Amino acid sequence: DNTISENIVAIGIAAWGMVSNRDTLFSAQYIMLYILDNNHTHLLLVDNGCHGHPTVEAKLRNQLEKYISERTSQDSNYGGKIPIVCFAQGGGRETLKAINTSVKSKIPCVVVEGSGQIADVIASLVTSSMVKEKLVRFLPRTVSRLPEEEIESWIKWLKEILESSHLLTVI
Amino acid sequence: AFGDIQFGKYLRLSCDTDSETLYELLTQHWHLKTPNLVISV
Amino acid sequence: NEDNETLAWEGVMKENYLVKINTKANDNSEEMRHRFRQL
Amino acid sequence: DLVNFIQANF
Repeated sequence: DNTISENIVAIGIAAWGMVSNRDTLFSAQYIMLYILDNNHTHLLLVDNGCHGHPTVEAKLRNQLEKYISERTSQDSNYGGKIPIVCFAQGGGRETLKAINTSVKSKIPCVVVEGSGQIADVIASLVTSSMVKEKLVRFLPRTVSRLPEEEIESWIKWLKEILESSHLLTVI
Repeated sequence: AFGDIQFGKYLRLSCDTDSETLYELLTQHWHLKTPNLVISV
Repeated sequence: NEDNETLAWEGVMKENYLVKINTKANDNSEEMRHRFRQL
Repeated sequence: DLVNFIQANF
């Protein structure tokens, strides 16, 4: 919609295995085990695993973001570095892993919204028993499905994220 | 093998590929640098 | 093609107008009863 | 060219 109305730059990073259809190629064009958007200008595919449900592109994404943090920008109004912002409106294992990886670095000051998800629980939180109780009230199906060890790991991740409130902001 | 699917261009990136090299190639070949960026999860 | 592009642009303007009219009603009220209820 | 750069990246 915006481009129909300087061009916007969108990069979508995913895993090759997750792609349902594989095309090999001069230029090759196709018309539309996970579907992929055809609207983003740029797309990247990882080469870690084939036909694997788990996604390994998160590590490459985090490495790219960290490198972007350590960059020079003189014409910009910043102090040489390029500002970075992370959005985590959704909730889940992948979202929390990305949050932890980003917050491990200082630059990725995370900003989150109020939509119903684990991010909402994180916003509400900003000890262990209270966090666990809040997580239980967040999603009954998600907490029930998660094993006890998985729930403990989730609570540990939430505590780690809350351990650094300086870099976290919530609308 | 990379391909310019039309229905933009997409190129597969190896997990072991260096971030610096791919970023430099992308900036030099495709478009200008970004004064700001946001990553959404 | 071109006609479809013009229609898509018109739909974008329609979405903008719908957003504007929707926010007009919300902004009309000068009292923030939500804040009072939260308090 | 672009093709050579893509091949090198691969």
